[PDB]
Amino acid sequence: IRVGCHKLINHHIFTNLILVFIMLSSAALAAEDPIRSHSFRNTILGYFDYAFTAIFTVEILLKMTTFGNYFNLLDMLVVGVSLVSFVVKILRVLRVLRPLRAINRAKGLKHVVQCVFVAIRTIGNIMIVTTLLQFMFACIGVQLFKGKFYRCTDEAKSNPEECRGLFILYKDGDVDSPVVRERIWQNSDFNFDNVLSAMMALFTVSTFEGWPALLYKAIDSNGENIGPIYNHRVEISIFFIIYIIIVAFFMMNIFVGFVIVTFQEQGEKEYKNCELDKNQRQCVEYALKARPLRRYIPKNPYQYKFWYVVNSSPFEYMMFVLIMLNTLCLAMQHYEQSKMFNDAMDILNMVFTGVFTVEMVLKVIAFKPKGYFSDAWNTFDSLIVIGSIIDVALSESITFFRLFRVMRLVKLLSRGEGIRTLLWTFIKSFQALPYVALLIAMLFFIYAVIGMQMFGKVAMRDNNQINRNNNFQTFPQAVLLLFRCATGEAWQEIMLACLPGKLCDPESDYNPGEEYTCGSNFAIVYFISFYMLCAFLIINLFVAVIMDNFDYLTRDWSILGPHHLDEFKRIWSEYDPEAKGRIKHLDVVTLLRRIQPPLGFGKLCPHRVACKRLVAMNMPLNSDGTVMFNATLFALVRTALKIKTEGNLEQANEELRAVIKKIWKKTSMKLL
Amino acid sequence: SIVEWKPFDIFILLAIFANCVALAIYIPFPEDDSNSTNHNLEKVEYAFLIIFTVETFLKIIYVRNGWNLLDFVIVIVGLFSVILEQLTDVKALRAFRVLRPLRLVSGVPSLQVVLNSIIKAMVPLLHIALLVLFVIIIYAIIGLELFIGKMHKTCFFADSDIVAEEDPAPCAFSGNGRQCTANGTECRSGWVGPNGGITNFDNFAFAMLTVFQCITMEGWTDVLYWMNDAMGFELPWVYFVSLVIFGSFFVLNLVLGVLSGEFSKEREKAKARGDFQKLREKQQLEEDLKGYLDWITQAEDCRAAVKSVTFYWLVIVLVFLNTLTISSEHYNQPDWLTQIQDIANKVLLALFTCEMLVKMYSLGLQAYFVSLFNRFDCFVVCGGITETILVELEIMSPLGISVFRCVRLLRIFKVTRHWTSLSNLVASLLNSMKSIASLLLLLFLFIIIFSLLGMQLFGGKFNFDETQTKRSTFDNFPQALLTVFQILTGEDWNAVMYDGIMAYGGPSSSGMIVCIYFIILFICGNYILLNVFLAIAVDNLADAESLNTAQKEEA
Ligand SMILES: CCCCc1oc2ccccc2c1C(=O)c1cc(I)c(OCCN(CC)CC)c(I)c1
Ligand SMILES: [Ca+2]
Repeated sequence: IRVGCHKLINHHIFTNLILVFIMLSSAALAAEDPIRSHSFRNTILGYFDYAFTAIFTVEILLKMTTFGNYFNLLDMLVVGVSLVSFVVKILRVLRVLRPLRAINRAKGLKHVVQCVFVAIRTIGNIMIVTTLLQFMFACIGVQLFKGKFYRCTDEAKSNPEECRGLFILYKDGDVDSPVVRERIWQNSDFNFDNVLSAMMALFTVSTFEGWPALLYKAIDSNGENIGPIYNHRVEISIFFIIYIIIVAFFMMNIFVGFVIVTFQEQGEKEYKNCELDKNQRQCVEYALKARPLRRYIPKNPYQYKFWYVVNSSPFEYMMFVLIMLNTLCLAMQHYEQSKMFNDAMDILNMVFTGVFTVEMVLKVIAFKPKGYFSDAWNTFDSLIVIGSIIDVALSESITFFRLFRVMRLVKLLSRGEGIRTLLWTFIKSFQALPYVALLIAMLFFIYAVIGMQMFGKVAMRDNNQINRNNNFQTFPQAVLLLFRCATGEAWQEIMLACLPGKLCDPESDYNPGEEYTCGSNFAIVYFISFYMLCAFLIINLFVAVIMDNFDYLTRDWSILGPHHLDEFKRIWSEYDPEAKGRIKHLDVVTLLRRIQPPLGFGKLCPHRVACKRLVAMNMPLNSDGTVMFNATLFALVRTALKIKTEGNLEQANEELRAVIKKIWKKTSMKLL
Repeated sequence: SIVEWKPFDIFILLAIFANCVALAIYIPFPEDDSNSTNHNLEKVEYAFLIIFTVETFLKIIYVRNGWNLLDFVIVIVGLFSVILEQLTDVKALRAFRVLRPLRLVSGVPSLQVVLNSIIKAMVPLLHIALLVLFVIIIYAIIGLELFIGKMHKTCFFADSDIVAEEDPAPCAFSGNGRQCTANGTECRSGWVGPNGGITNFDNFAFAMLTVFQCITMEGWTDVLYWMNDAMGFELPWVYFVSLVIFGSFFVLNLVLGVLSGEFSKEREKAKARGDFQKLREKQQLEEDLKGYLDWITQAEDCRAAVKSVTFYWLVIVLVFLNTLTISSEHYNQPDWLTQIQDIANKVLLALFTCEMLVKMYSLGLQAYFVSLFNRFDCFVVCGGITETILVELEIMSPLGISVFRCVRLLRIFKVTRHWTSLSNLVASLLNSMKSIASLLLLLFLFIIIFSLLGMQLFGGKFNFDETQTKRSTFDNFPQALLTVFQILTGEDWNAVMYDGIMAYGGPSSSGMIVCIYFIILFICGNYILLNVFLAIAVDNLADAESLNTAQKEEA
């Protein structure tokens, strides 16, 4: 019946089961062998492919049965093409559409895909202008260097009429080592023979890859069908300089700038400023929703004095100096050092290891092991020293803790206030947007699978771009190659190496006689499209991360900042080993006195300003020693800014209930 | 001092420019060679130094201003160099005269203020610079611990000191990496290194330099592959891929995020004064003029057909035909294709001339030159008719044929002018031309200064290889300028750095201290490049959207 399988479909676990199945099927797709069609692994994965198709066909029928848009068409398209299986190369390439249907199964993935499409749509005015200008520059380059990039194999024949036969080549320029070679009237790989070639060459130039080679090839461009001349027309470099400045420096930075502007405008699509402004939406919220910090002042003065010795600025400075010396000694190791130098460095390593293993126990004794894990940075030193005391024994696997002991530098040197906060907020932004990274990973996966299917059979030669370290033979190697292209190292050289006329590795299955078949004309489209898509997605991720922290990037510390709130919390915890929620009022005088003038009171004596303002400003009518953490902060932030007269205090609470987020039944006391 | 107000500053500026051009026309020859032009330029420099010391002595009758301190320093340095040469390393101190173009900004408050703004913009980036330095130090230390003394085993020959590869790569340090495959080759220790010893992890300086190079995205895969040859495939990829992601991609986002925030922080500061209001006020009267000009004249002073949509589509098909005619040329094209190209050129020139003449007799001559579109079309058509008459006249014009095609290629503007949606950006960038010129001139001055410094340092010293000729050199001014531009683009800057290091003695000796020339030229060059081409794209582009929103309010 129609309503029978509806409950099964809408279950809280069926969707996750099908998502796990599609993810693991994609993983199975990413584990085949491009080289050998007949292999043990391929057959094993071949049996698996039958299982998912049976499951996915079952899913389609039941889903259709209860439902009897274009997302469902894609779901059937992926399963449909598989059933035709079981030219075949085109179908095998097309079966890469398996993880593309996971977009509909996740709300976040669908949302980020729609956001990417919307960003693409608004951009198109800039793309059209850039494409038109690049086409005009290609036409000018065609008019300039039409056929002038030809050259002979030996730099002695200047026309094809005499660039024929054999010639003697001198290896490495030595006259005593000659070798006979054939001379061929060759053409440049990136020329300006026609409009399309000019467009491709100018694209490779605009990617800032191999552009000096093209520049110095065009400088030597002499005539229509003659060889190059050394520094013939250096003045022709103006064409390349102007093209680069106009397109890559100017119209590609307008691209990113307009993306940033659009994201900023999208970030201002809501109007919650009924009376307040943005500056009040980042500090009043913190004051309303907060939590007291813990200091853990100990007892048992026999331990308290030891803790005070441990918890002091000179001790921290001494540890800083000791770690700086340790790293300075770590950096002095060089190649083929003297025996005395190595022995002295080893001895100093033992000395520093002993110092650190003493200091851990010294901190634990005065800090107790239970509270050791409370602080994030305290646990960092906890797990390093045992590694130090292990390698001192294994010295006379080994390099693990040898490498891991360097982390102390960043651990004890990130204790700043502008770099630590920057790193933390950017990591928080990265965690807040884990779906653009998923989009990038999906693009990398799809293109790596396509490259494995297409260029996987190209033989690896030590004198080419497709070598033992750069190839499409395995998925990790394909991903590494795509990462190399994304960084833009030699992607045009790889494209040239993936051209149709390439040798095939012996382990592949091909008919005897046709050794040079692997490689396709699809390489140009593959590499250009991958570069464009990867660049677009990378700048999309960058601008998303940037827009996620726009409040910090435009903090304007000259008026206010969360560091004031952090200092207030630290002062609150100074007399409070634990939160405890509420405190007395006798120490509130010192608490107010221990604030900076921008947040607390001016440098003048509190006998005039603070004393009068304490009674003048509205305070909860509690006992003489019962004041809570959620009231004094709001009172102080109201004193510093957003001051309202008595009687009309409920206006602020009405605005809070109308603008600020859910009160969670906590502002009842804050109203008074 | 009474008369020195207008002419003294102008004369000093002219003297600075003349000194700059005299430095530009100097040719550094290798191995103490020279010619007559250098001999004359020596006396020219003598006269310029005399003028400069006279001005320095006169200006006292001073030190508080930094620019005057710089002028005094360079003047006394020139005096020191001249005295040493006359009474005598000798020409090594000659590199301090490259600061003469630098003081030109003092005389140019515009350039100066721009320079002050750019310098003050660097304060928020110091924390990012410190983070980059710490990451570089940590990665260099890790490389010292891991990859120390491993790039020293290349495929050699049987009982000989000859490398068996034209492009050698390291062997396996402990039988895990790459092994010789040739029948009569074995590999042992004693090798120099991959890049002549420059790129390796067997010293703190070497490790720091190669880590910085890998962070700059240039040539990191070469180091990764050399590691893959030395050791296995599993350890090195973790070190370098993570370094690439954290070293630059994370840092590039952090650098852009701060500057984009800082630039947007200037937008909120400049909005209080009302700079955007002036642009809106100037723009809001432009549409009020077009509707009040045609109507105020057409009542008394035929034209319906020319403004019809049929005429628009006809001119569009004509420009499409012209574009197809231009973009159909290729190497070894058929002769009949050439014949069709000339026939189409003549026919379309005649048709466009007839269309222009028809428009001139039904729209008005005065209304044309008011708009920038009509005058450009007049220039294009005059250039085209001149091209045709010159081609078919008694003048061959061999080189001018290609130039004139680019003149007639610009007809696509006639159909891109009807956008009206992207024109906000065009108007804003055309109205900010003074600022655009100021930043472009500052960038050009930076490039010129560093080109002259590179000419002084590596001029003629790239003749050490003896087996090949190098194209990215500092031989003359155009070549040094091209090399500086290429380094600014960031492509193959490490190759130029390697050449400069090998020109001063290679990895051994104190010849590696010169590598800080390329580090400064890259870091301090990309920083300005990222402030000049991003300010235009953030200031005049944010205003365009604000202008669009304001225009939408009235629409
Ligand atoms: C989502 C698929 C479309 C992406 C895309 O289409 C374009 C059309 C015209 C011009 C640019 C693009 C474009 C880009 O996203 C793009 C292209 C390039 I090339 C590019 O520059 C890459 C290298 N860069 C520094 C080395 C040179 C400026 C950047 I950033 C973004
Ligand atoms: Ca590069």
